[PDB]
Amino acid sequence: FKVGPPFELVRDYCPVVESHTGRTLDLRIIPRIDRGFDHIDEEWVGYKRNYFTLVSTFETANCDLDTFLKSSFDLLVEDSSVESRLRVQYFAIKIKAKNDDDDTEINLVQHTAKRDKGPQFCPSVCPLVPSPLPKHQIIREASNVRNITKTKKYDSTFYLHRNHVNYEEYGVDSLLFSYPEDSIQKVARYERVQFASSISVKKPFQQNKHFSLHVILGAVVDPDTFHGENPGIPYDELALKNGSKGMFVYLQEMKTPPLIIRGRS
Repeated sequence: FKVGPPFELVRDYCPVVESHTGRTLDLRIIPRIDRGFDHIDEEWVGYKRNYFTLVSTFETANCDLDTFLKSSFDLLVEDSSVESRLRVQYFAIKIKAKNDDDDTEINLVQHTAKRDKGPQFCPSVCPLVPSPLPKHQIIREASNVRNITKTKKYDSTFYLHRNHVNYEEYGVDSLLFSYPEDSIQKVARYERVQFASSISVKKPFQQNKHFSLHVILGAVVDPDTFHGENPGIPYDELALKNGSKGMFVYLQEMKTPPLIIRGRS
């Protein structure tokens, strides 16, 4: 959006249809970097100690939340005129940073709030239900105030409480039940993020290199629900609720233009 670098589609990995009907579910990642990068002299510039904020949601233009939660979805995988269907357990977002020049990925590390004691931690894959991306100033409020997204005014904006949904209207095969927890986020929020240079390399490292932030929308599928372990599509491992090996299969991916980290040495 106006704020932060723009995002472009990298690739759509595979269709996702509603199970009962076979109809295509429209998917669109809605990302925005609300702090950390701005343009100066034709360049998107960030700085070492100015940790950035990246947020994202995803939307289903052709399906409301209610319906979305009551339906079932499969990934359409095709290999040699042979189409298979993998059942979706839930949807989630993952972020990654890359060396825009040589595909090599660079680590992303988050820092806990200033007043909040706590060591740095790795960004998480975030289970999400369809939602519009709140505007910059709302995201800002969230980032600067503890538990504000949990107040009555913002709760419905940032969460879907499964334990508050009227079950009886849902089928036993509804997507809502296959999600990891009752508290499901509507917005994937990664605040106070920094690019972490490899510990194998010395300083400086980020200087003069172009980086790119990637936002990945995926569907976690259970290898036990199909024959074999190969979905036939790019994916990352992700333990399921019962610690069973699950599979974050890629659906859509987006990235920012080249990003530069500036400072002094």
